[PDB]
Amino acid sequence: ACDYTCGSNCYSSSDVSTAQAAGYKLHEDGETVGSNSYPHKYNNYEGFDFSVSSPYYEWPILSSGDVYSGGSPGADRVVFNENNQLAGVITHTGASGNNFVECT
Ligand code: VO4
Ligand SMILES: [Ca+2]
Repeated sequence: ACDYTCGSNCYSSSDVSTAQAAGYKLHEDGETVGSNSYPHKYNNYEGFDFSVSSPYYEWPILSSGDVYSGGSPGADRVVFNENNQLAGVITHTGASGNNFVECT
């Protein structure tokens, strides 16, 4: 079973934990990877009920389970805050333009 499912992608809590740890360390190092510079700030304009406070940052989580290192970031993302607290898992899948929907 999947702890989070984004579209057709299934993630376990260990997949989320692994991806967040890598995104958080680049954020502490003031480093980014990929053409779209991840991790980068996330603005909650869609109003997702996250129980952890802002600011928020997004980093790609890959269906392969590999940690993102550059190349195509896919559609899904882990969102974490300044305190390295997980806020949610969201995706561009099934959302228009560059809007997001939450993974379930
Ligand atoms: O870098 V994205 O916000 O377009 O997921
Ligand atoms: Ca996995």
